[PDB]
Amino acid sequence: MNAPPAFESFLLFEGEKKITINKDTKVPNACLFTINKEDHTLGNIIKSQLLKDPQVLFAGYKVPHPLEHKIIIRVQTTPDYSPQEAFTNAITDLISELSLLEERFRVAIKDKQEGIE
Amino acid sequence: MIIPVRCFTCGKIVGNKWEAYLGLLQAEYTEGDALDALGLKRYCCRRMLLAHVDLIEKLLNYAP
Amino acid sequence: MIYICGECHTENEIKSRDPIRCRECGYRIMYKKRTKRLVVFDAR
Amino acid sequence: PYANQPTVRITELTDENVKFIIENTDLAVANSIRRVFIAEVPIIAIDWVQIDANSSVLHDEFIAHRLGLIPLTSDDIVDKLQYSRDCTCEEFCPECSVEFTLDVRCNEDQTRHVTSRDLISNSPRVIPVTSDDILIVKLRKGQELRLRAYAKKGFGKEHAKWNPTAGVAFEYDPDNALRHTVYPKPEEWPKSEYSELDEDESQAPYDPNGKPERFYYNVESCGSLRPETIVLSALSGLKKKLSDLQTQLSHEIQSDV
Ligand SMILES: [Zn+2]
Ligand SMILES: [Zn+2]
Ligand SMILES: [Zn+2]
Repeated sequence: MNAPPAFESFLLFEGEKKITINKDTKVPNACLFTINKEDHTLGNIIKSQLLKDPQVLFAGYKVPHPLEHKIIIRVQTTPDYSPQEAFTNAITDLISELSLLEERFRVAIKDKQEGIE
Repeated sequence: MIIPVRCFTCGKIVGNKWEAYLGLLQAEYTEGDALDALGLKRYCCRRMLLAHVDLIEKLLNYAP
Repeated sequence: MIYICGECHTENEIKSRDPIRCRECGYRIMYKKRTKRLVVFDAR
Repeated sequence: PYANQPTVRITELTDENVKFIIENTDLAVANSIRRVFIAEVPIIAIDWVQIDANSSVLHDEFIAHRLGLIPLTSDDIVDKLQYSRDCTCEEFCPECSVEFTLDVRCNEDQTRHVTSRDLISNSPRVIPVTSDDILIVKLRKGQELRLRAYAKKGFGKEHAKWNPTAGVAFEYDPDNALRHTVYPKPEEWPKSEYSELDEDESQAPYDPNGKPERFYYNVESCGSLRPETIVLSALSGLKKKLSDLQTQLSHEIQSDV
């Protein structure tokens, strides 16, 4: 049928794998990650972090078709660094940022158990 | 035919407010006041009650 | 099977190859009774 | 080349909305958590209806639809429920479901309202939000309705009945200090609620080496989760997505040899 079930947008099939690496052959030290069953929520959170690294030359992402569920990320780094390094160093910096913000939040809501005023 | 349970745009719950709207209007509150007292504010949630036609009260006239 | 009159809503079993009329009402429009095998829906 | 130290500051707190402020962070992170309050916060809702006798005015698929959009109290027992596609049981079991039951019959001549006070459950933790009443259908003398429903767990990418929030406000830079938006006549525009300008000014002076900070939020709630556990369950849900993707990645560049 033309209509597609709603769970196909986030639920992985049996043969698929969530992430796939390929090396770009046009320029040195370039790579191209292909995350599966994903969208702008995760795509954009990564790119903004890579640009904050002073050892990354390129970083971007695109959803090749809005009616399929797949994104693509391209990274290029200096010759003394690895794209797979810069990628995993970005993630561990997001996690270190969210878990910190959760502590500061849970403190702020119990900062007014009865009320400050 | 019957008041929807959720505003189409926000998602705020609008279903339980239908009877009250009739009552406030019955009390002679002007419509502008009635909507505010019910607490709807955004003009997407006020369109829900302001432009609703209640057809269910006319299909209860036919004997089952 | 079992049929429902169109005016008095009194169920009456009509046998195969038999005239179509109610009883206690004398009417000639019959509605078949709803099935008893169950079908399930989605709230989606 | 490292993360930031964001700081939160709550302004209001009611049983239906929270107002807070997140300083010292990046725009992409302050938006990626605006889409998680909506889509990826789990919640309980009805997803399986079976009708035994419906002689009302609305057809069967009308009532099966007005039931799913009723919000159920999902406060604490959402973390104990499996996804019905993951659980090792059959189609349904009390480990991944909650069973409801409705049965109404109208006998008096005066019309009858079938509210949500009739949804009778078996688990006293998940009940519709009654502690007015949502209307489901009206009945006439001689009509009846009776059915059975199960309530699964999901989030807002499946269906818009699983998202826990009404409108989610969000905004930053209340005065065009960055000129992200360009007014043709900056005098006809009302001043924002969060602005700090004078009564006779329109925009702050332009500063080129700026950056968006101090985002303002306002999260309402429909009635399932408290407005402060919608936020705590979002940050704890987004963290667990990245943390799972890092597993698949290190599993790939390890199997590279
Ligand atoms: Zn609305
Ligand atoms: Zn008859
Ligand atoms: Zn089960």
